[PDB]
Amino acid sequence: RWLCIWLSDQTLEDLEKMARREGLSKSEMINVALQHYK
Amino acid sequence: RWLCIWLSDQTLEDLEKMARREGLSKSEMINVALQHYK
Repeated sequence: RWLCIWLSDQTLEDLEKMARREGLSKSEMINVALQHYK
Repeated sequence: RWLCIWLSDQTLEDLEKMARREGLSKSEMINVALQHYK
């Protein structure tokens, strides 16, 4: 699904170091975040 | 910021018990996910 929400710089940037190092993409970064949150 | 990406089920939906139940919102759910993603 296509999701649009409020994630600022500190978090978009977040999805740069994580996704990269993780081999993930902006979405596969964010999907993952939800599967390992908490 | 406004960001649109590809998140399928069991995560895009997962943001219900992690957001509502947690008092969070679609964004504060997803932002948060990034802040505690492992």
